[PDB]
Order: sequence, then structure tokens, then C-alpha cells
Amino acid sequence: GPPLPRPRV
Amino acid sequence: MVDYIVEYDYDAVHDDELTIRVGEIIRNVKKLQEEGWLEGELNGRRGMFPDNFVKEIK
Repeated sequence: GPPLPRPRV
Repeated sequence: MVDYIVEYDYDAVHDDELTIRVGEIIRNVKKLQEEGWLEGELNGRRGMFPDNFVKEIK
């Protein structure tokens, strides 16, 4: 699963 | 301690994030208030980067 960055703040 | 290794690239979006490429070693990785991100050092710089794009070293 090509990783996805969890959104910020 | 815990230096991590890149497995998936990423391009820093935010001023404070890093740009990382697979196979690279991030040093002095520290956990932060933010969930899913880690603070590290790379090519003489410290920045945040996604904890789900790398792997610990040990």
C-alpha cells in the first residue's frame, strides 16, 4: 500500500 | 538513538517537513505531539516526516 501522509494538526 | 530508514519517498509540503528518498538514513528521530509524524535530521537539516514511510533501525 503506497503510503499516505496523515494530514497535519 | 533510533535512526530510521526510508522506504517510500515524500516531498515536503510544509516549510518544516523533509524531502526523503528510499534508502536514506534519518538520524536523531524524535516523536512529537503530532500523530503519524516524526522529527529527524537529513543532509544537515531537521524536519518532520511521516512515520509510515520508514522503518526503525536496530
